[PDB]
Amino acid sequence: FLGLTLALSRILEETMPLLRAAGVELLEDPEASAKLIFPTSNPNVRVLILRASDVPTYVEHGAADFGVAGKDVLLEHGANHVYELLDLKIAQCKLMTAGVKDAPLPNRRLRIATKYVNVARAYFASQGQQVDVIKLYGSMELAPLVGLGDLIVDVVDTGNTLRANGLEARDHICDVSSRLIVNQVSYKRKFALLEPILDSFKNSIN
Amino acid sequence: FLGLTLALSKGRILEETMPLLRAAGVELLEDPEASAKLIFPTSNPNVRVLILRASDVPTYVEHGAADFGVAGKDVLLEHGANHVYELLDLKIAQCKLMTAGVKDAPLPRRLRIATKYVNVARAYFASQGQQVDVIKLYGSMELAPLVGLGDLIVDVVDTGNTLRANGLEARDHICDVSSRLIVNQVSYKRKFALLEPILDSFKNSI
Amino acid sequence: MLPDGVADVLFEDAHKQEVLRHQLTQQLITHGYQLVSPPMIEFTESLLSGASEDLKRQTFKIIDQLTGRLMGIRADITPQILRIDAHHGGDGIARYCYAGDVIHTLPSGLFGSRTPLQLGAEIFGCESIAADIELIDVLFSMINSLDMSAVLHVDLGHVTIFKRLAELAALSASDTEQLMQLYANKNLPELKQVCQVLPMGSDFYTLARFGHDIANLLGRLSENAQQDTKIVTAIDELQRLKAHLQVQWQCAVSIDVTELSGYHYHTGIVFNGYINSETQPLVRGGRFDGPRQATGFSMDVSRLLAHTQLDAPFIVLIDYDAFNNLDSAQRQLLLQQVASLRQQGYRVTMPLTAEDMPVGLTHRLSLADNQWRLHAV
Amino acid sequence: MLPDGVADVLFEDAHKQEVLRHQLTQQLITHGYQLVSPPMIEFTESLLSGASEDLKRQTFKIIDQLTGRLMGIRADITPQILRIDAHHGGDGIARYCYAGDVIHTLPSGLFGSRTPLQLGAEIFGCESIAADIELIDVLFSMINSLDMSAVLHVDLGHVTIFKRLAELADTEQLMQLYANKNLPELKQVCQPMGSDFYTLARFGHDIANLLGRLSENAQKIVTAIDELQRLKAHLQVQWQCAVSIDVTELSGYHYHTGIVFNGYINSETQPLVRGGRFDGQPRQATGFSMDVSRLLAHTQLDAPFIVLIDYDAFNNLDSAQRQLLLQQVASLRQQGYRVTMPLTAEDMPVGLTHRLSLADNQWRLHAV
Ligand SMILES: Nc1ncnc2c1ncn2[C@@H]1O[C@H](COP(=O)(O)OP(=O)(O)OP(=O)(O)O)[C@@H](O)[C@H]1O
Ligand SMILES: Nc1ncnc2c1ncn2[C@@H]1O[C@H](COP(=O)(O)OP(=O)(O)OP(=O)(O)O)[C@@H](O)[C@H]1O
Ligand SMILES: O=P(O)(O)OC[C@H]1O[C@H](OP(=O)(O)OP(=O)(O)O)[C@H](O)[C@@H]1O
Ligand SMILES: O=P(O)(O)OC[C@H]1O[C@H](OP(=O)(O)OP(=O)(O)O)[C@H](O)[C@@H]1O
Repeated sequence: FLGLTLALSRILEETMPLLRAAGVELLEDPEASAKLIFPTSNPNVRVLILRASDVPTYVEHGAADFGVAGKDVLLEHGANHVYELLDLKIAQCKLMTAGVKDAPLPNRRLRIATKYVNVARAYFASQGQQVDVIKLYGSMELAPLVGLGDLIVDVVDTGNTLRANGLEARDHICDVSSRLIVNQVSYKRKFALLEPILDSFKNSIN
Repeated sequence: FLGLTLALSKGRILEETMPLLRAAGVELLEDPEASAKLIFPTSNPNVRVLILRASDVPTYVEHGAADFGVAGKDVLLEHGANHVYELLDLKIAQCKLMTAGVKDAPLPRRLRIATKYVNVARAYFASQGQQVDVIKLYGSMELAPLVGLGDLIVDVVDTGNTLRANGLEARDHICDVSSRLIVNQVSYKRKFALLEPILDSFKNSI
Repeated sequence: MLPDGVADVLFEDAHKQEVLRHQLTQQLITHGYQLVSPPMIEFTESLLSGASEDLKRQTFKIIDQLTGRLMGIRADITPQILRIDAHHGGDGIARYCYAGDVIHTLPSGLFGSRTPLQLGAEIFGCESIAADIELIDVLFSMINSLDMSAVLHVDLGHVTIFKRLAELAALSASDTEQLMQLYANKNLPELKQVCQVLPMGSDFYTLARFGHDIANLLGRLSENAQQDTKIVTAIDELQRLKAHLQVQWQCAVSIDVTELSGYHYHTGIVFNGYINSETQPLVRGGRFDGPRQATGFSMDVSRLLAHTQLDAPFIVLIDYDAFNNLDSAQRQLLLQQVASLRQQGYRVTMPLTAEDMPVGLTHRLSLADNQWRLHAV
Repeated sequence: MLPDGVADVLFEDAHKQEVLRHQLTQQLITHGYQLVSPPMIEFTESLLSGASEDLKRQTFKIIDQLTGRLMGIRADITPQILRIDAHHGGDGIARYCYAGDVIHTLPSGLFGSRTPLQLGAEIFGCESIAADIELIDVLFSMINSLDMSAVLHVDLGHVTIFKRLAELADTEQLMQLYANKNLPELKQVCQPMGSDFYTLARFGHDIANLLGRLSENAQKIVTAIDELQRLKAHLQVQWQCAVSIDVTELSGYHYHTGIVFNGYINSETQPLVRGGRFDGQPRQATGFSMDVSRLLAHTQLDAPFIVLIDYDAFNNLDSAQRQLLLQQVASLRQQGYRVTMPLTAEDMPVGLTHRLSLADNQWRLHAV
């Protein structure tokens, strides 16, 4: 396969338009599909549907030439080995600390439970606070309720999920949006295929 | 809660432990698979159930946010299990950990392994005296070999259907896998009076 | 199992590395570079004098039990050459080469080595770009002598151009961090927007959008920029060096004036040498401070192993049973012959037993009718 | 400026080390030893597997940040050869050589180096003393090839003799006394088979009659005393080498499985060469190693030819004239002349011997 491989994961739903106006409308509708690799209107582009967590991995190793990854994922994973070409300004949420509603700070070293371990260590370091961090893979809202951690680091848009689970947003860590990332080799060797899709996206977000 | 907190995973484990729990005197009130609640009561008011992602059960137990859990040996081996007691083999969710590559494709150079099961991979290929580059994945791994992110994946297989359906074939057997009953080390010392009946009933049931 | 980024180099690979390390060393020496062999360990006071944060984090610390003082296992030989030049170099031109093991705490690139075999050359005490052209000449003699099918492409940059655009336009640390991140990520749109806000912003967007075309670049720059002689000379150096590489070595040269890595170490022209489509440069060179003018390059010799081939070895077994049937004088004669074959570089084994079998045997040395001769297996 | 036992090797010494390291490596390779280049660092699990207390204490520990596991900077390559042979060696005879930097926490002996350049050869899978005779022959061809004025004296020992006196009849006590040649203290401390233990110390040197001096009971020992005699004579007959014997040389008690060789240059305290039998199925093995840096003092190369192209003349050349002088200079470097294309009129190489000068359309070398 001599063309571009695109790594996508909400994001599929919000990139469809960007892709439509770039000339890359998917054949099938993944949400109801068993296929891993997906063709598209452009026969020089294929799409990999991954878990958001994995998109930066596939791109960075060149199993995908470019991907749409949340800045949450990039910050946690480390974007050292990919180019961040453009901020798509989609999936606009934020990374925040969250604890139990009205619950006070304990008289002991803070214990953070989260999938965003590196983000947690980094944030609380810049606040000059010493934290014990616990890695989680699944839903994190339970962790404070059973006292696995005092706080969680998660992505929050409105606040509904936190509140519905008895949790309240504490500290704002940073803003988050889907970013277009590119493999370093792919950018040099397949730029002729990339430039039109990049120029269309730059156009689309304006 | 002055009583026992039980950490289960939804789907297969929950489905295959229900009978063991019924005969132990712990039948769930609600039916989780269709529910939004994180913590679940039961026929015994001294037992509650946490529904977690399988990946996290050993974490919640080891830190004492759950007193005991049902975890796959796959998860225990990968996570470590240094800080919990493995009291009995429930002989449910019987699958195996295996290497898998593309069908009839041979091993190439230094292998690149893509998997969720990184520590298992490093450990296995070490005992084979084989030198490997390991790539962490979070989502389904069947795509990784097809786009050449890895030469092999390490995954759980029962029959083989999923691998074949994705153009992959099971290669090497790493070890047998089943749900194991794990206990928090403090909980076992402090709440044994509550545990003994449930343990004796399970030992009986299997 | 070995730690990530640590590998055995065994058998023919080891022989090949031995041959590379040695051929490249004598080449550098024949070009008038003085071989220096600094130690693997020093006190951190000397080893990390003027080090970056990247170099400090990359250097393993150990305690000197004799004195209680902190030492490091070098992650880079270049600073040791500085210490050596300061002591012995004098005020005039001085040339040094070196090849040595260095150790990194973390890998450079994905599954990259932590034990690179670092080979390099440096020229101290010459302002002229002539010294940069000399390093290019030595580097390319070395590379051509390896008879590789792999092609080296050279990226030229010049940190001076951007450092000057930053000074003349009085950029805040904040702003400079912004542009460098945007450059490093090829973010043209993000950069275009940000430049409409920044002073001389048009210049910063020009380096990104028109830097590749060096021959016209000065003409595209603002009156202010074109007035500054540091920028004029910098853009001149790139031209002189670019042409020399194409004309003299038939080298594909690209220009990237937004190549600002080693911002703190680099004081001017920077050359990066890429093998094929490999992400991490094989060769990292350019101008750096010592008021002692200095320029140099280094490569990980171990990264050449993949792109170099030696002729198959002749691996030879003396026939055990035949040799033992020989009288004393017959043995002296066969030993004189074996000595001759080793002179020629044949790998010959005097067998301890009838079963003693060398790895990858090619030939036995066998007796037939009063004559010892090589016979393929 | 540098820590004790840590030196630069600079300029002609560095070139000379480069030449030694290389000549000795290809010598070993031409005798059928396989070059292996193990790394400076390993996890301690592998690097110190079966290590002595001396080896552990001599090895710098460092932290792998990727895994949190302990690594070491090797103080000795020999154990890495074992690991390599175990993996690739098979069960037949196998030969390895190596050269590599090793690092010690503390100096070996008085004013010893902590950064020796370790060069060595090992033979695995042969019981016969024949393999020890092969190592001796290879070592002595290597040493003779250096055309040194310095003489190597070889001390032979055999740990088996004492290991047997120990079995057939404290150990740390005698070894301390032996290690210090403390005869009176040893004589007293002799009072099971005590007479034998004091005899090894007092009569070890005279190997030819030593068996006769040992207790009838004590008379492995027979063959051990034989090995020493075979090796001693071989070194005198074949290499005209002064050989002394010390059966109380138990330095490497933990590693050494039989015959041991130490090679001393002149009257220097620390051995230049440390060799003998060690274990590596019950896979037999023998080897030696030396610090290549310790040869630098006793080796001389031919003076280098260091050449300056005339700056003024070179600049006067048209393009085609420059192509031709470059072709000539390329030829001189092929021959090993060290030639400088000068950047300026003042550019002067260190230890200049010859200028390349233009006279009547011809470039020629002239001594300064
Ligand atoms: N509430 C939200 N509003 C906007 N963007 C969001 C929100 N939650 C997550 N995102 C963005 O989408 C990404 C995750 O996508 P999504 O939530 O659809 O899948 P996911 O929950 O990560 O699924 P999986 O369990 O397979 O990893 C995040 O990295 C973030 O950039
Ligand atoms: N095919 C199988 N047959 C039997 N047991 C299995 C099988 N696959 C996995 N298991 C076991 O059950 C666990 C998988 O739990 P589960 O099915 O919930 O998967 P998960 O990865 O946690 O998430 P998901 O709900 O997406 O499947 C593993 O830890 C393993 O021990
Ligand atoms: O309503 P808000 O508080 O603004 O945030 C909505 C939540 O949904 C997101 O996951 P997603 O929608 O993918 O849920 P899923 O992982 O269960 O699919 C994310 O985890 C947010 O926490
Ligand atoms: O032996 P096989 O029949 O090929 O099954 C093996 C599959 O079972 C597991 O999936 P699971 O059943 O948990 O489904 P899900 O992870 O897709 O929900 C696992 O992820 C394997 O892909």
